[PDB]
Formats: sequence, structure tokens, C-alpha cells
Amino acid sequence: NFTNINYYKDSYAASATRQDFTQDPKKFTQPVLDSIRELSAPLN
Amino acid sequence: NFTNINYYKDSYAASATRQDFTQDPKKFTQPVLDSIRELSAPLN
Amino acid sequence: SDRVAQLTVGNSSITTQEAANIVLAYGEWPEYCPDTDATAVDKPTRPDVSVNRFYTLDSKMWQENSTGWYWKFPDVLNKTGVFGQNAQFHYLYRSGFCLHVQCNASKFHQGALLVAVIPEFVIAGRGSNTKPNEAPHPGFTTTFPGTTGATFHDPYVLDSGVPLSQALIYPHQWINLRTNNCATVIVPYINAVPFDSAINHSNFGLIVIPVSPLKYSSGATTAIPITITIAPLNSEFGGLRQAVSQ
Amino acid sequence: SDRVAQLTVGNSSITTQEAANIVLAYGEWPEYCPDTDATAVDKPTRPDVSVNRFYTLDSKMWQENSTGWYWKFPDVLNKTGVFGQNAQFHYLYRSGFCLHVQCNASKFHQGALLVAVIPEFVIAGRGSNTKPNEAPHPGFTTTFPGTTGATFHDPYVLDSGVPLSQALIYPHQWINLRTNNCATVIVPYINAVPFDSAINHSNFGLIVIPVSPLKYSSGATTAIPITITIAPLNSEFGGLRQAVSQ
Amino acid sequence: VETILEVNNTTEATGLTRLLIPVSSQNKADELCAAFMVDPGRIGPWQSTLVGQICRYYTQWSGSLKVTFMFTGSFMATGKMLVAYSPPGSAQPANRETAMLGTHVIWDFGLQSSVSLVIPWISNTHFRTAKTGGNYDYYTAGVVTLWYQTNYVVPPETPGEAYIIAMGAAQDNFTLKICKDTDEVTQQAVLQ
Amino acid sequence: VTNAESAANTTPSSHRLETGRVPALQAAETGATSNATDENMIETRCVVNRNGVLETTINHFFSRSGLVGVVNLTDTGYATWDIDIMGFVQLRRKCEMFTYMRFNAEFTFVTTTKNGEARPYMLQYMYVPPGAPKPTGRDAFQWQTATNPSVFVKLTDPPAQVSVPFMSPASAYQWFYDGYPTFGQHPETSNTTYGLCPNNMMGTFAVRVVSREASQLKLQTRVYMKLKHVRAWVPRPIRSQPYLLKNFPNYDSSKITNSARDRSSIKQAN
Amino acid sequence: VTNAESAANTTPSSHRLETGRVPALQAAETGATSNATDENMIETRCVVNRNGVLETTINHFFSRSGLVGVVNLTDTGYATWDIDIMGFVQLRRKCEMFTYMRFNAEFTFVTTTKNGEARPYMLQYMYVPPGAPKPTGRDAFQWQTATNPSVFVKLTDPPAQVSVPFMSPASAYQWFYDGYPTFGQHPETSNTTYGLCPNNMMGTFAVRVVSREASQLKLQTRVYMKLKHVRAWVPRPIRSQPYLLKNFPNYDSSKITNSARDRSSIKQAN
Ligand SMILES: CCCCCCCCCCCCC/C=C/[C@H](O)[C@H](N)CO
Ligand SMILES: CCCCCCCCCCCCC/C=C/[C@H](O)[C@H](N)CO
Repeated sequence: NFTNINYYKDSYAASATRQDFTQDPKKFTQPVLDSIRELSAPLN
Repeated sequence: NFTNINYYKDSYAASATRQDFTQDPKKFTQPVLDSIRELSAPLN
Repeated sequence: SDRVAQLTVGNSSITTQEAANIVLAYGEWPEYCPDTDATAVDKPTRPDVSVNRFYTLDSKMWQENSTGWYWKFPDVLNKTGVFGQNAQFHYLYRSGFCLHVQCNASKFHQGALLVAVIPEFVIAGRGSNTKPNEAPHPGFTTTFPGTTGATFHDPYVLDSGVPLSQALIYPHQWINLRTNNCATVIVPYINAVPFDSAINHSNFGLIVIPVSPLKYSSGATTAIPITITIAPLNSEFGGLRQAVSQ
Repeated sequence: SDRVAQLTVGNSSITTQEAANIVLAYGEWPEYCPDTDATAVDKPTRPDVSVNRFYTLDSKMWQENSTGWYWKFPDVLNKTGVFGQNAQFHYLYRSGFCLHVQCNASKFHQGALLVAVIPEFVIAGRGSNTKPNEAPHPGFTTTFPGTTGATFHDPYVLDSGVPLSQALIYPHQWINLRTNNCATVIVPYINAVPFDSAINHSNFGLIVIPVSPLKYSSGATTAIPITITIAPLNSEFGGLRQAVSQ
Repeated sequence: VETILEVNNTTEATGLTRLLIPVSSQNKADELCAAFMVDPGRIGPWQSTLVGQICRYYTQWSGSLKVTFMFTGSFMATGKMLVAYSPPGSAQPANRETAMLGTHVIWDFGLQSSVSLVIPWISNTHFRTAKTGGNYDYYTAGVVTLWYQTNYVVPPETPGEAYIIAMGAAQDNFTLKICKDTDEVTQQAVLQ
Repeated sequence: VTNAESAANTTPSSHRLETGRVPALQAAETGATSNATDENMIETRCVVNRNGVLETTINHFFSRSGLVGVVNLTDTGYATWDIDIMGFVQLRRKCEMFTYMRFNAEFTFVTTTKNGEARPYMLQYMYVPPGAPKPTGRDAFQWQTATNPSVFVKLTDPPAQVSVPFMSPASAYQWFYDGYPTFGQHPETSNTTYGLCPNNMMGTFAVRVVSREASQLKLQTRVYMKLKHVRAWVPRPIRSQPYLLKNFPNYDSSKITNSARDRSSIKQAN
Repeated sequence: VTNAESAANTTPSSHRLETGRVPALQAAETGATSNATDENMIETRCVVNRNGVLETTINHFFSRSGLVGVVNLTDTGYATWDIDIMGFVQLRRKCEMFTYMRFNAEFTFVTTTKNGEARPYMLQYMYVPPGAPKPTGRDAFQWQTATNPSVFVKLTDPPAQVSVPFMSPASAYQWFYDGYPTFGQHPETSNTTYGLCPNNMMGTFAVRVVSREASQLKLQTRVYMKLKHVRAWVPRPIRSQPYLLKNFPNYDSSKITNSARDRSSIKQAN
């Protein structure tokens, strides 16, 4: 499926480049310093 | 990025050829004969 | 081993006997500016002792029918200490912060607070006027309150047209008067430019809205204060010139 | 290769086309305080860019019948720049200096100046009174002149009972209006204690006494100024607290 | 390449005494000689140089600048100057103690009759739009001032009035982005 | 950092009868989202999930065209439009979901007539960067476009389309700016410059009909912007109040619209 | 000769306290630019510069189209245009920045009507080299173009575009010629031939409407030239005075426009 092909020297005129599935939910859901387990009481 | 491709025998009908970064500022900024250092007095 | 804590930064220390955690904002530590992201040529200064310490502001009374308070973070400290002198003589500023909001109460008081940081917390002007030149705008002592803070008029919309209910997408904590008494956030330097002035642009802002208002019985302590202590972690300045107040 | 020179310190540079040398005071360089000689426990601050640069004072007219001028060295810079803020907020101070006194004149003027540094240059009170409580003492704007300097009343005794003839045991130079126009001294930190305040104690003092007074013919330039530029080499401060002017 | 600035572009300067900074002898100390803005895409002295006509073709510039002062005077006339660059903030300084708080240089008229003050790249953003005025005072570069450091001393039988020729150029890290058209050329009808 | 498609599958679980292991009791006072999952609460089965999450990235969410501005040309002879995409509340809210954004663009120009038609005339679209002189007439010298990028297209042509790079002096576009652009004495009554980021002023977009006399038509060109190669930072809540101004987040003091519709009681789901 | 992109980065520097090493004292009397750099004057830090200088070559600076001439056709039946690009002050000043230039060209032909429209007629563009006979009518025999290059294009077509090589008898195009084309007794009063380089006369450009009777329209064709494969030599200062003539650098004796706007005093930056 040739779609990435460009026709100019400027790289900002191309299509939607490689789709990387990067996902780091640990920075919005668990930002606390001390790593808490999920099978124990949060505050001992 | 195929752009250099021509379609005639005449070479003056092509696109903007290879971009060479040639730069010699030493002929407009320091044209004197005796090479002067930059950490000494010009006229000893 | 999780509720007691001590936070020594500089010649100041903070002791507490019941906290919950220390939320790290966006899971990142306050760092120094690398040589890759830097753009200014002049060498920056780093006091590293006199500016990285806990500055304590005045106390805010927590009345039963309170609405909330908000402070700008590089602007609360411009006349206090060596940090204000450094952020008045220089022109560029980059640092992270280290928050701590204390509100102690007995085991017979109830209530809660939502403390959070809001990057680029822009104050909206209140009033129905869809005309560019006739619209109302907030004053200078409302956008930049200073060290005495500023109260909310409509805490339900954060005075910016944004719901408070979904204001938990920000680095935040709670002060539940039955579990903890202190909320602390370690926020890094969040900006679109590597360096920025500490007099025209306020990076972010703390908000403390009292949800589930304070309640108690007769005979208990009525005066319930609220104290916050800031620490400018990893401060560095650049562009030394004449001192400008504002 | 000996008369032209350039002295780049910080974001300031000094160019000259005819000097004689650069006397190094007591053959030593301004260093940082080692861990052996240090006594304070708190970590010192080091701006290293904003305070180590050439500060230029106002110009002094050189009249024909002039007597001389003198300045205290950690006291001329307490309201100017980031160095004054650092030496007002902090309590301890240690640095060396880098002197430069310029006085240019044509090839038809004659005269000379003696520029020197005097460690612990104590100003004496003039007057014959051998009674402890009735004796005269110099004012505060005479012991610590500030950035506007102070003139001598008797330059022959350096206003301290000490002959000027044998004042060549001090790091010094001459400004002979036929040979050079600039005298520069690089003085290290000379004191009996490792650190000292920069508001109560003035380490040393420059003196510029015009020996062989200025002479010229009619039609020449009459206004002959005298400009001095200081550079606080290797400045470090300690003991951050509230700012005190004096 | 160095190129003479029009620092004397004030009124009452006739045709060619607009390139000269007059120097003479003073009576009060700490006097001031001249002052001009740094912005090369701005109306003023930089409009007459070669870097301020090339940075007017482009709507963005970056890097350090360079100002070279040459003293055209008698051989027997000595003196010293304090040329000082000041990053943005307040207005032009009023005293020499305020001016010496920036990045100055102490230049003395000797055998070498030319000094060069490099203007460092002290900015927040990577680039600066070469169009100041209005809401574009966020891209100002500062003020260069030249002060009567000590005095202009002259012997008898010698003129007590000289001139300094200011020149300006770019540096090694100078660069430009996004071409445009200058505002100089005006044309009503075709050139027949 | 984990990189995977589909969706996290579940695992088989049994009942737990023991003390000290409590996955359900969380503590929201720590500012952390609860981490209790399906398997630990209830007895579950094993499933292999194949429900692709490719359509939920911030690069498929923004890579959709959308009206940014409309330009009415009467034929003064010309018409201008200061480029600012915060004028229509459909693409403004998705961009204001985030604080900082870095992206390329792709504008599409759709020009129609008063009643709606396409007469075979010629149009010139010219982009005026900040600092370039705006045209003062329909036959001025600014239209010579010796350096400004211009597009010559007819009404009977397909809609024009160009690609625009990241043209900001900062490292990203910020929509919310908590500060002033300049120094000085700021007033208490009318702060007409608070929250005005100078890194977003991109210039002026001008349009004229290429002719010599005056063409008797009232046109209307719509600018459709599409985002691509977009990166986003520092998410923030989505606005619930109706918009009033264009460059300011002003809302209405009275008649604040609640973020949830009303029901009869709190013990009645429906 | 050094070849590199980006920009020269800076290096860390410390303070210098010594005699004999003076990087600041230059000497402009030698006709050389000063070589003092950042590191030697002030204490600096280390930075890695990435600010690309690709857009500052003389091949990206000139490779931009631009109006060179306009040809009014009344329909005499035909219209001619002597090829000389020094008629509009926008592309004339960039080319007069240099003394010698060697380049290829690319002309674009944009033809409109009186009020501005595109009627489906036919146009013939014919290039007449120096020596070829110019056409004397709209139905003459010169239009048979048995050897001259011609373009047949309609008004409803896209604008025509051809490529033109370096067609000069010398090795480069010179804009300034300090001499006379011929020998003989040159006059003192009216030197109407001084500064006239014969190596730049390229011929005549003619245009007609291909028909038999007379078409009742007043057209106007604009020639947009773009330079490419351009080499430049011997740079020279850019002109500050307003242009008066087309082939001559004449200016105005009185009311000479200063190259810098006036201010109040010399001790007031603003
Ligand atoms: C005539 C054809 C080319 C037209 C060029 C127009 C595009 C130039 C402007 C770039 C737009 C960048 C995207 C929006 C930028 C800022 O976020 C807006 N000012 C938002 O206020
Ligand atoms: C009808 C289609 C072909 C049209 C051919 C026209 C191009 C032929 C002329 C070549 C132009 C070369 C560029 C300009 C040359 C000289 O510099 C000018 N005379 C400047 O005065």
C-alpha cells in the first residue's frame, strides 16, 4: 500500500507517518512516589 | 523523493539540482595578504 | 513507614505524622536544563542553597461557607527572600516546585479539600458581553494575586469556564480531615520554552476548593487555618540586568 | 606584545593600546575558599557570571591643584547590580578584585598618578586633641564614601599619619601621561578570617594621588577625567537572610 | 562584513555627517555620547547597514551581532569610552552606574584605533521577528549606549572635536528564516 | 512504556478466602487512580480481546478536516483574515482539550457565490506573514508576491489545498497563556492584553479577484483546516460553558449551565 | 572552503587575566572585518546549534516567481514586448544586488480580460530573437513560425509555462556596464548610449489572437519570471534611491531620501 511516498524535499507535506502504539498510563493514573501494590492497603 | 527526474534531453529544464553548502567567507571578511591572528594586535 | 515523613530541602525541614503519599506531577523530577534544549548563550547562575528552600506564606482561615483560593507559582515569591531578588535582577527563570498544604483538625471535625496544580491557569472575566472592546477583564491583582492569594467567585467552574468535577486530570491530592492533614506535590518545569521570565508569565497555579464544607459541633475549635509552604527545586536564572519590580 | 591587552571577565571586556604591566598583588591569584580554611557549615553560593564582571564608576575630574581620591573596595558595590543584592541578602562575603584605572591624555600634557591598594585603610580623624572622649572622629560618609568617592585633605600623610613617600610597599602602579594611561591590579582576598561581611568591614582601599600635578599649554583640553572599573573575581556568599541596606 | 551605521540620523545633519559620532571634551563626569537600538529589522541606524537590508528580506533572524567603533581623530588625543549593551527590560539607562550593570567594554584610544563590541544572543525564543512596534516589543534586543568613560583629553594646538565611525555586521551563528519582501521599494507607475 | 494494539484481555480467577489481601479498599486521598481490576473482585472467565484501539490515538482524533474561518469578499476589492483557529466552537474545543500542541496543517479553500454557484472567474490567495505589508487596494503593488506564497485558482476548479509547517517561534502552540506580553504598569480595570500569547500570531490571509475593473459578485470563501503530525502535552478538562469571545475564555456569571441535566430525585436512576 | 549546515556552535570559555593577548582591539584601517567572537570577550556556555541555513543560499533566494512585464493587447491586432526584466522594482533590486549573474529562467504567462474573465479564445505567443523580422500585422507571414518557438494556448487553460536557457553571447549577464557599445566621437551633452550592454538584448516577445476577423476584446497578459540554476558574482550595495528610468540608474538630485529615518537626538535610542 504505497502511501508514504512523498514528492517534494519538504517532509511536512507527506501523509500520516508510521503509527506507533506508544502508551504510558502510569504517569496519569499512578503518579505517587512510593509504588503501591494493588493487593494491599494503600496506607499501612 | 523523486524530483530530479527529467523528461527531455535538455538539462536546463530540470528542477533545482543538488544543494551544495559551499561557503568561503574568508574572501570578503579577511582579504588582506598577511594573515592576522585574532588574539594579537593587528599592527605590531 | 508510609504516613510519617520528613522533607529536608536546604536549611528548612518539614515534619508530618500522618500523610497519604507524595504525588509526583506527570511522573517526572525537576531537572536542570540540558545543553540540547537550551537556547540562551549566557551562562546561568545556580545558588542551589539560598533559593531551594521552604518558603511559608500567610495562613488562610477556613470558614464553613468558604469558596476557595488560588496562587500563581513563580509570582508568590518575588519580594520574599533571595529568590525574589534573583527573579527581579535576572531576566530568565527555570525551576520546579515542591508543594505542601497543611490543614490539621481534630477527630470531631469533618470536611475535605481538593488541592491541585493547573498549568497555565488563565483567569476568565465574568460577565455576559460578546463584544471585544466592551467585554470585562480581570484586574492585575486578580490574575496575579501575589502572596496574599485570591478567592474564587464561582469555584464550580474554577473561574475559567472549566468544570471542577473533571479537574482531577491535574496533579492533585485531597485533605480529608479524617485521614490526612497534608497534601504535597512535586511539580517539574512545564513550559513550551526552555527559559521564561518570572515576572510576566506565571507557569501554573494552586487551587484549594473546600468540597464537603467544614462541619463541627458546639464547643470545638472554630478557627481552622490553612498554611502552604513552597520550595523552588532546581532554580537557575539568566540574563542579569537592572532590577525590575514588575 | 606587551602594551596592547584585553581583559575579558564575564559579559564585559576592557581594551587598551598602551599599558605597562598587570601587577599581581602579593604574587597570588584570587582563589575559592578551600575546605581546610573554611569554618561555616552552610553551603556558599557562586553566581560566577552575574557578579564577576567589570562595574564602572563615575568619572573624577583631574584639576591642576587636585589632592586625591579614595574608595573602599567591598563597599563601592552594594547598590549596583546583582553583586549589591547578593551582598545585601547574604551575611558572609569572600572575593578578590581586579582593578583598572584609566586616565588618557595627549602628548602635550604632563603629570603622573600613584594608584595603589591599602589593606585595612583606616581613616584617621584630624585634630590635636589627646582626650579620648573629646577627640574628633570621621563621619560615616568619610570612612565609607560609597560610589562617589572621597577627597584627601592631607595626601602627604594619606589622611592616616602614614607617609606617602613610603606607600610603595603596597601593590601599585603609576599613570605617567607620557608612557601609559591605565593601571591595573589583581588583588586576592586578604583577611584574617576566611569569610567576612561586605557591609560592616571594608577590606582594602584604592588611593589615586596626583603627584607632579597636571600641566599643559593654552589651547589644549582642560577637562581631564579619571575612570575606574572594578571586577569582583571569584565571588562567593553565605548566610542568606533578610536584606539589610547598611 | 562591517558596514557604517547611521547613528547620527537625527535632524540638522546635512548629507554625510550622519555617519559620525561627535566626540569632544566635557566638564561634568560620567557623560553620555550616543545610544541606539539593537534591532536590525527596525527603523534607525541599522537601516543604513548591509545586514539590516538583508534581514529585511527575511522575517526572522537569530544569532549574535557585532558593532565596531573606529576613532578618527588626532594622534595626540587620548581618552576612554564605555560602550555597554543592555538586554531588554526598562528604558534606556540614565546613569553610567546603571549602564555598567550589563555587558560593557572599556575601550581606550591608543595605537589600535578600533574596538569591537560583540552583542551576544540573549533571548528566550529561538528566533526573533524582524518587525518591532506594537505587540512586537516581545522581540526587542536591547540598547547599545556609548559613554564618556573618563574624558577626551587633548594637548594644546590640537582640535578638541573628533568623530567615531560605528560599523555593524553579523556573527558566525547568524541565521535567517522565512523570506519576504522589503518595505523600501515604492512604485506608482511602470518604469517606462 | 508498553506498546500493544487490541485491548488487555482478562484471565481466569477463582474465589479468595483469606485475610490481609484486600484489592478493593483503595485510598483516593493519595491523588492516584484505583488499580483494582476485574479478576480480583469477581470470578471471571478467560477471553482474548480483539477490539482494536487504533482509532483512539491523538493522531487519528485530530486528522480530520474542519471549518476554521469564513472570509466574506464583497468586491473594497479585497478581503483579509487574521489567522486564528479559535473562532468556531467545533474545532476549538478539541484543541483546547490540550495545553501545548505541535502539528503541521493543511488548509482547504472552498469559495462560493451569494446564491451559491461557481462563475469562471480567477482568485488570488496571498499569505501575509507578520511584518509584511498588508495590501491597501485591489490593484496595489503588494499583490506582486515576489516572495509571499500565493495561489491562483478559479471558482470552477476543485478547492485549493496547501500544506503548512510548524511556523511558531516557540517549541509548541499554547492556547492558554497565564501572563502578559509586555512589562509596565498593568491596569486594574481593563486588562485588554492578559492571556495573549505572541507565539500564536501567524499573520494575515488576503484574497482578491484578479482583474482590472470591478467584478459585480459577492463571494464567500471558507477555510477548512486539517491537523497532521500532531503532538500534544499537558491535558486539561474540556469546557462545559458556552463561548462568548474569540481570544478569551469569558463565560457568563449568571445562568451558569450545569454539567448534568436534572432529574426528579437522587434515588431514581431513570 | 568549509561546507556545513546548521550554524557554528559556541564553546565554553573562562575569564582571562594576562597581558599581550587582546582579542578586542581591532584595526579597521586594514579593510578587513573584525574576527573577535563570543567566547573571547565574555564567559559563555556550550550550545549545539541546529538553526538551519538552507534558506539563505542564492539559489533559494532567487528561485521564486515574480512579475517581470505586462503586455497590453487591444486588438493593431498584435502586441510586442522587448524582453528586459528591469521594469518592475521588486525583482530588479534583488538582481541589481549583484554585478554578474548566470542563470536559467522559467516564464509564466497569465492573460486576463478588461474587467477580468477568461473567454474561450486562442492566443499565440511567439519569441522573436535578435535579427528575426518582427510581425507587421495580425495575419502576416511571420506568424507561420517555421523556426521561431511559439505557444498556442487558450484563455480558459492553465497559465502557460516554458523553460529558457542561458542565451547570452558573453559568459554571464551583467546589469552594470561601465562603457559604450561603439567607437567614435561621444558627445558631452546627450550620452544616450552610456551603460548599454549589448549582451543583454535578447529579442522581442510578440502575442496575437489567432483568428481571421477582429475579436472585440482588450486583453492583458502578465509575464511571471522565475530564476533557477543561478550563479552570482561580485556583490554590490543594494539601491536606496527611488528608481526613475528603466535602463539607467538615474536618481533625483534634490530631495535625496536618507537611508535612515530621523529621531529626536543622538542620545535617545527610541
Ligand atoms: C495562501 C496559501 C497559504 C496560506 C497559508 C496560511 C497558513 C499560515 C498560518 C499557519 C497556521 C498555523 C495553525 C494555527 C496557528 C495558531 O495556533 C493560531 N493563531 C491559533 O490562534
Ligand atoms: C513564447 C515562449 C518562449 C518565450 C521566450 C522568452 C525568453 C527569451 C528571453 C530570455 C530572457 C533571459 C533573462 C533576461 C535577459 C536579460 O538579463 C534582460 N535583457 C535584462 O535586461
